[PDB]
Amino acid sequence: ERIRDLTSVQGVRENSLIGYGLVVGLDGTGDQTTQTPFTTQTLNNMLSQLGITVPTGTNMQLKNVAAVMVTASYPPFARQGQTIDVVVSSMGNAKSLRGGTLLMTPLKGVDSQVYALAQGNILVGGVQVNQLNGGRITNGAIIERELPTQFGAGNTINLQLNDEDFTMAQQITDAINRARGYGSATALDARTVQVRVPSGNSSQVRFLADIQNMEVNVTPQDAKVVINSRTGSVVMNREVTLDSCAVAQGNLSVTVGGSLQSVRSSANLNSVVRALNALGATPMDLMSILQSMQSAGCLRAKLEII
Amino acid sequence: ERIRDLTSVQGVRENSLIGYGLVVGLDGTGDQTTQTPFTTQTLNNMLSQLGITVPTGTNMQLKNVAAVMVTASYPPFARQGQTIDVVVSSMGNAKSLRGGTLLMTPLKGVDSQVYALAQGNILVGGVQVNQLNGGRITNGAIIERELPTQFGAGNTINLQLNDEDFTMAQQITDAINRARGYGSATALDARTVQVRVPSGNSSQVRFLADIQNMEVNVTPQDAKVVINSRTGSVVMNREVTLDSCAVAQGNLSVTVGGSLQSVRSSANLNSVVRALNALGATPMDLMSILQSMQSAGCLRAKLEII
Amino acid sequence: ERIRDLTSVQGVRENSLIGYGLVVGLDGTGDQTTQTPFTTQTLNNMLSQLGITVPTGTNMQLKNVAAVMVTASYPPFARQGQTIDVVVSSMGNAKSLRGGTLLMTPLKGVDSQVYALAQGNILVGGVQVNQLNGGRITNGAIIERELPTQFGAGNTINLQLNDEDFTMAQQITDAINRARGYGSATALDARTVQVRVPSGNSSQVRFLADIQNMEVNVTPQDAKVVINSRTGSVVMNREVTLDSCAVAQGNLSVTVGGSLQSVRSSANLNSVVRALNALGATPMDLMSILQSMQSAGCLRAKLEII
Amino acid sequence: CAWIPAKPLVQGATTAQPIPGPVPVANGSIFQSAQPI
Repeated sequence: ERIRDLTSVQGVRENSLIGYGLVVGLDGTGDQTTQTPFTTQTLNNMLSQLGITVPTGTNMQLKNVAAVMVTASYPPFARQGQTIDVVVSSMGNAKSLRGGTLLMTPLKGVDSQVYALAQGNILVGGVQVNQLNGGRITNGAIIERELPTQFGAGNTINLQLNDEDFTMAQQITDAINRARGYGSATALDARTVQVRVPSGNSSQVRFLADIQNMEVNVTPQDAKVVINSRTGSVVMNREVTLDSCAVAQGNLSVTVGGSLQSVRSSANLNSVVRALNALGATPMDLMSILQSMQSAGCLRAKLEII
Repeated sequence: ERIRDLTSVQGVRENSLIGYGLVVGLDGTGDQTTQTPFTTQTLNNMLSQLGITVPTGTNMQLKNVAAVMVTASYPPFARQGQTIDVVVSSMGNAKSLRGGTLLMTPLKGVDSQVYALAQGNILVGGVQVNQLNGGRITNGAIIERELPTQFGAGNTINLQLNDEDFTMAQQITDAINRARGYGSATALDARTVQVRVPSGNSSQVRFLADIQNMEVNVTPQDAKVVINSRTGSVVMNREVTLDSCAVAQGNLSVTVGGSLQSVRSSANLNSVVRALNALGATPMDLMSILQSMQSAGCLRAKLEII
Repeated sequence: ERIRDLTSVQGVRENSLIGYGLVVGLDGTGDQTTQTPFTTQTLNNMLSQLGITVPTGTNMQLKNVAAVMVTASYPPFARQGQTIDVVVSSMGNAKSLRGGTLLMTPLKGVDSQVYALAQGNILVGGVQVNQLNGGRITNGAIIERELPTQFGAGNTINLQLNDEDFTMAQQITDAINRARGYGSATALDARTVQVRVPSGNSSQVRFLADIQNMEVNVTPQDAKVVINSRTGSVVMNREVTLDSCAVAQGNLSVTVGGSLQSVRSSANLNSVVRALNALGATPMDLMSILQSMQSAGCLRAKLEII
Repeated sequence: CAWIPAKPLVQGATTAQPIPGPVPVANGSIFQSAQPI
């Protein structure tokens, strides 16, 4: 496993940008302006800015426009001239945004500053129907501001690990030290590894490029089981082991001779899967069985509901 | 991979232009002037400018015109006499813009300055029906203003990388240095490469032309999975690897003997695809399975919802 | 590729002319004067100018006339006696303009100056019905004013490139220098090439005539994909390349064995097309697949929604 | 008399000048804390 696949750099970080905008076209299916006052008000503001002042008292019952919120991911080291993808979601009661156009919406950060400008054409999917009130614009937003960064300054860079682990951090530090000079890396906690790099943006970039593609083996993480209970999904880690026990569940019985099926001790995932399958049950019954088993022991893993 | 395909120049940048206009013709299907007051007001303004003053109190119930918004992409280094394509989208309640004509709409930037003039004939597509409230005009807009630029001044040019990467920046810098003189390029961050070029517009243009077509190999980017959840699409990178695990999903069972199918460890994309297919499920079930797997580990990639 | 096919001269430029007029005849199907007050008012103005003063209070309910807007393209170097084609579009509620006649409408520029006079017979096309509210008049407009130009003055002429490109500008400059004397051309940016020409209108015309027909090879432009999403069209450049990946889309599965079809790496357009076709899907599904792929990488091209 | 000096019960300034706040830290995040109390 590569360092880039399981670690992130301290200075590299994404930000969230949000903005309000209007979508035109739509062949009808737009917002009902009677129930969406902000749509008409924003359209009037745009018209007044462009040079048209509609009288305050007017009908303004249009159906080819929809008020939308546009969300974007400000990427790390964003440049002024670069472009990013945006997601446009209907705000009022618009039926669909099939072939709409997003018009010059300013994308701002949490500080209320305009960081991008988004404009373009929405693309939406054409019984599992697609979401017609939410679309994506590729390269629809152009950056306007650049976030200052400290990258290239100092002599220490922090590699941050997803799903922190003391063994994982130790392995990363050992790999970095073996590849680079002695004492190049030092683990600060279960999630942070401080690496010494020479001063200078170019030198730091070269060091990070060398480190990121480094190959590090992944030690056994933990015996973990995930139960959705909302999508009807159950997933077990390769480290899950099952202790000998007897389980009785409603309508479940020995194939053959009745209830109270025996569960043999299983050390590996294959044995655990075979024993659970022999204890024949649907995933919904399996969730309850696993919960009861973990409550009573007999399950050498931690199970979480997602 | 060419430098032009994965990098953009600092000075080269597009801008967004928006404007309001009217479309005539349409064989009916135009805006309902009763519910679209701005259409009649703008038509009256145009008539008064042309020399016809309609009395304020009049019916003015027309159906051959539609108020539209026109959007254009101001290209880099735009010249005064050049032409650009525009997109016209209905604003009010117009049924269609099949054979309409856009009449002399000024396209302005975010600074409220007129940067182009758009006029021409709309082209729209003639059960998947086409969008009849939005059309495109090719070469419909003529530029009027030219944006000042610094290109040709200074001695440093910044190449900006899409989907920043330290390894990618290092590769680009190494390729530029190998092709050109020693020290020609230097990576400033994961997304920016500063290249030294001689003073002068012609010299800079020649250097950029030489650099852009340069061939640079693309290193493994990252193990990334994209789930739409709105268009029912799942895409996996070539770097995605699957860890051994057992997954149980509603209505899914071993072909054969029941639920809790085993997923063998897979290092390459082919093995991952074969294992997931053996765990037979539709894309919608696959999305939930992937989410649960990533939550529980067993999936050496980052998955994002788009 | 000829220089004329991919470049435009600085002094050569088109302008847009707009005007208001009336169309007579039509065998009925004209504007409803009750709902189109400007039609009757303009007809009364014309009658008064001709010498007939209709009383202000009168019915004037006619159906053989329609108020129209006429648009024309003022060509570069327009002469006083020359004629241009015009487009006539219905303004009010006229049903059709099948055999109408446009009567002496003045075509004015953005400066409110009369630049042409348009008069003639409209030609309109006689389930895909033709547009009967919009017609074209060939040579229907006669120019009246001539725009002053600087052509023939100075010693430098700027060739402007459509779809600017540093490589394209360098190629054009190299071709011009090779054909003409040393240093005849110099690229100023990605879109402008300054060419030195002798003083004098005749000499400049001869130089431009020699340059325009010059043959210049077109280098690979860029890996670009265009998705309409409104006309259901997808177009890929010859430079588009596909990276190895796995894609799962709703209702799509391996021919054969299920979802999650593999996409082999393809370097050329033929391989990309064959792989995408093997991943059998309609264009609407292909648009979503391409969007997801580009989001996840695996697509070495920039895709834009049109 | 009404001209005798008097002190209004609401003593002190009736205005507060807003503080500009803390300068952002170039940590790469748009979000900036505000010294939690």
